[PDB]
Amino acid sequence: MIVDFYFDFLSPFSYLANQRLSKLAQDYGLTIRYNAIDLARVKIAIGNVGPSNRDLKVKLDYLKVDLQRWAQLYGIPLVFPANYNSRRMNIGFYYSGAEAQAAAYVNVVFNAVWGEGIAPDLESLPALVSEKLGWDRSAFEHFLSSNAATERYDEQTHAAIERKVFGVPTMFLGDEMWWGNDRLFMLESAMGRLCRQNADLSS
Amino acid sequence: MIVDFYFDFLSPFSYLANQRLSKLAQDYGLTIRYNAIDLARVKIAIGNVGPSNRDLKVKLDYLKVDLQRWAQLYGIPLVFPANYNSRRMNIGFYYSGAEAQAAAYVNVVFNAVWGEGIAPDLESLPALVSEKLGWDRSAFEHFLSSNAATERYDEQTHAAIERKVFGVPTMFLGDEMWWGNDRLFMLESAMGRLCRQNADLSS
Ligand SMILES: N[C@@H](CCC(=O)N[C@@H](CS)C(=O)NCC(=O)O)C(=O)O
Ligand SMILES: N[C@@H](CCC(=O)N[C@@H](CS)C(=O)NCC(=O)O)C(=O)O
Ligand SMILES: O=C(O)C(=O)/C=C\c1ccccc1O
Ligand SMILES: O=C(O)C(=O)/C=C\c1ccccc1O
Repeated sequence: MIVDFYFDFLSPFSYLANQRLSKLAQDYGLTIRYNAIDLARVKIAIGNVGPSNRDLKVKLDYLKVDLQRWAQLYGIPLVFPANYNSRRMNIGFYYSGAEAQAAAYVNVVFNAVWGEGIAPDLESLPALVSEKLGWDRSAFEHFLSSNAATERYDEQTHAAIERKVFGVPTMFLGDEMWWGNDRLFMLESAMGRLCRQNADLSS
Repeated sequence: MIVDFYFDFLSPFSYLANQRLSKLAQDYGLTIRYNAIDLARVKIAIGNVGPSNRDLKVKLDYLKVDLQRWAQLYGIPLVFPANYNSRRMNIGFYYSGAEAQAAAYVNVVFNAVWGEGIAPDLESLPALVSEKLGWDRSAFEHFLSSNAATERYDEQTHAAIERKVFGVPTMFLGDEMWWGNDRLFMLESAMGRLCRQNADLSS
């Protein structure tokens, strides 16, 4: 069974969605196709150009409580990094090869940025992540600055916009799209239905 | 047990939150304090001045699916009215006296506007609602245009802004605030905890 998952490492809701999806992948063997995209570009594309939630103090005060609530529900830490400069790490996703390595990348970077609150533009973060994944630090850093890497990122963000993605985390299963970690229960129900039909418990 | 509920009849998420809260009120006798407020004013107050979700076609296309999903979950119709001009009906809430009459007003107006898709500024809607509630149509319509009615509305919206309400539906229980029909599960859990402690099942 395949879910397409769209995220931007600047998003704490994406951090939560990624933890929950990864546990479905590990516990139930669900297949996730990962897509790192530019939330900024996708917003601009649909004309969503007002102030961001991050720039609206009263709303941000609440969302920080909401985020701690879900973190507690999921039994994980959630710590705000010093900035939302996620471009380099988003691009770095496209170095990953196989499913297992793409998932490991996404989990290591999310845990570093939103689990530990490490700035996503920290200059040593590519090396720290390379060590964890057993990658060649220098090859990885060279990839991060390559024209091809930015092209791959641009391509995927474009494909997301074509698919009517307007925010993150967004998940597709078949023709159904859900936006939000708080919609994963709907994805989980859709998944159960498809499991039952494929088991002939349901027509 | 008392929940403060903040809503604007223009909000379909508020329509959903109201259906779920009303069923808690009827099934479990939870006490709801209702507050009709001006979502527009509360947004402006916190600097949330970009385009609204209603003006962003790609996002609105998705939210209409989200809204049908929840409507199906709750076993209720949800039909978009022709406009979001909720001021008159919001003001009309402050005609209501007791809890039972305030709840009946809110349920009748929500069901008319978002259950049936009746324009909230329809000129005959005050009379239709008056008939349903056994009110004096003319007294009700006179109240709707009164300076006092607008003052009461302005007062409550102000009190909401002071309480750091930035959107609707918003629910408070004690010092905890949740925004969204999709957060009522958290309110329900908080409510269960308080029931258990008061039953001495939990410290
Ligand atoms: N209710 C959410 C909201 C997710 C959300 O606010 N995502 C942000 C990025 S973290 C977003 O896509 N903003 C774009 C928008 O609001 O249209 C959930 O619980 O995940
Ligand atoms: N995730 C929500 C969202 C509720 C929502 O989008 N509310 C609108 C009015 S219907 C709002 O308060 N907008 C203000 C904002 O986004 O800050 C829920 O499921 O109820
Ligand atoms: O770029 C954005 O639009 C944005 O607000 C992302 C950051 C965010 C969203 C929601 C809650 C907290 C937070 O930092
Ligand atoms: O006034 C607003 O800000 C607004 O978008 C309210 C309307 C709304 C919100 C979310 C989904 C559909 C919808 O009509």
